[PDB]
Amino acid sequence: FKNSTYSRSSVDVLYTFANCSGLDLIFGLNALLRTADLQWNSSNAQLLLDYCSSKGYNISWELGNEPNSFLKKADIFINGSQLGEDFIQLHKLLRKSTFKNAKLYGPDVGQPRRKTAKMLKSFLKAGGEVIDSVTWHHYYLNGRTATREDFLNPDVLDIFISSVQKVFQVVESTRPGKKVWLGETSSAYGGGAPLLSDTFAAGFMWLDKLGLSARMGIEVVMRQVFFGAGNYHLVDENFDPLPDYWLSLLFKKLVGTKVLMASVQGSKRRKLRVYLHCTNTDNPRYKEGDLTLYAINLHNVTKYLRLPYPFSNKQVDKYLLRPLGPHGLLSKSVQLNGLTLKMVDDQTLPPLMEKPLRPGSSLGLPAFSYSFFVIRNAKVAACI
Amino acid sequence: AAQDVVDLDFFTQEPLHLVSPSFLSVTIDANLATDPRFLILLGSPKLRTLARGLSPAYLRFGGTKTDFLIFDPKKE
Ligand SMILES: O=C(O)[C@@H]1[C@@H](O)[C@H](O)[C@@H](O)c2nc(CCc3cccc(Oc4ccccc4)c3)cn21
Ligand SMILES: *[C@@H]1O[C@H](CO)[C@@H](O)[C@H](O)[C@H]1NC(C)=O
Ligand SMILES: *[C@@H]1O[C@H](CO)[C@@H](O)[C@H](O)[C@H]1NC(C)=O
Repeated sequence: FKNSTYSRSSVDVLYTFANCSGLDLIFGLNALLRTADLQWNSSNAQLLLDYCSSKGYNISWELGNEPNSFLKKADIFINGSQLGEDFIQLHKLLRKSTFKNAKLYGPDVGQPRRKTAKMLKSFLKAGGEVIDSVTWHHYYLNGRTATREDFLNPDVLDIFISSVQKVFQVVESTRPGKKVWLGETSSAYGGGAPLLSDTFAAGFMWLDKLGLSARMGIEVVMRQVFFGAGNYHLVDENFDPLPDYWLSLLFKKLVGTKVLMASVQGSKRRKLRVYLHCTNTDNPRYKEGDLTLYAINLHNVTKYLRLPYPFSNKQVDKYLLRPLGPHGLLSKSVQLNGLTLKMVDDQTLPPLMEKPLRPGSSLGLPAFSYSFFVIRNAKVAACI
Repeated sequence: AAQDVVDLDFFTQEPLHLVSPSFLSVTIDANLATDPRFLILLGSPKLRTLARGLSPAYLRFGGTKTDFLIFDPKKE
């Protein structure tokens, strides 16, 4: 990797995209600009903050990407303590600016390996007080070697649980109560796995990651990428949405902020994965107390879910996602309850239409499929 | 078949966690800023319709190239 410059025009393009889209821009600053004593040289960042200030740009900040690999990337080793001091410097800059109540996140470390905890721990000790969230990164696979079986493998999905537990071990030891974010996450590194990271098959790892993240106390999950060269893009090079886009839209429609818990009875149950939230009641179809279950079936046969008492006679809306043929799990097209999901036009998303089930029916979930189920009139007081 | 029927347990007593409304957020890799078509692409009205669909969300601009990008107030 070699240095590049970017323009006011570049910043304007990115800010406008975010602002017109209703998204909150987080901008990563260059942490490899160093003084002789290997302090962070903040002077380029001061240029950028002044320009953003001058334009009234409402922006949040990070400093550095994956510091534990700085020696590999640039032959510069920055320990966690120094990075903490750098974040303190950046915090002071932000507080002396129009960005005085702008947010700061870091340090965007990779997932826990033999000794990546030392950097995150010494970083949180040193600079933990000035960050609004702890950001780390997670990938399951190498895009070069990943197989279709890896994408469908419950043992691959489950390794994520230990990554999360190891991160929370470091944070609880140094900054208990600090919000933990996945600041960069996807299926496969090296730009994704061709014909896997951009297909219906990607949805197992994406929905399971969202389920486990919410269940285990991760507050924000940042999908690599919305759009770009990587096969793990949610939108392709023709600006067409891939199955993970539709999955992400359906998740946002149905899933509320209050996380609950579902589990399957039986000795091992790794292939039937289940998650439970309060329903998103912005939807006028649903009301206070409604539940959203979501479920992944990685068995090669249909499974039938029985809701526990007292929800076994409730009206349930099914939102079942399956690939549009002929490429099955390797399809870049997806059907919701047997209707293909396509933009109505370049300005217009389709409705996402439920399939009501007859009250008292088991929830049918076909082989290698994922579904949302809204339990109507659930009247769960925890959901207010 | 009987073996294909599975019973769910639910915990509903209290919220176990509260995620952000922005729980599902997205990135643009810092490397996209080196693409000459950067202005064309993020200008796409179609792309903006799709991004507005994910609102609310953080958009994180970052990646390996974060630590190899330099603001030039003079260029372009
Ligand atoms: O490679 C990428 O696609 C992106 C790149 O576009 C982005 O600009 C850059 O920020 C990035 N970091 C990672 C994660 C690299 C990493 C670190 C540690 C472990 C990782 O994953 C495994 C390693 C060994 C076994 C299994 C997973 C991956 C992936 N990526
Ligand atoms: C970490 O790095 C700083 C700055 O380069 C150095 O001066 C210091 O001795 C190192 N500290 C530890 C605790 O290793
Ligand atoms: C499911 O997996 C087993 C191999 O374990 C295979 O023998 C069986 O025929 C498969 N069933 C279907 C419906 O594909």
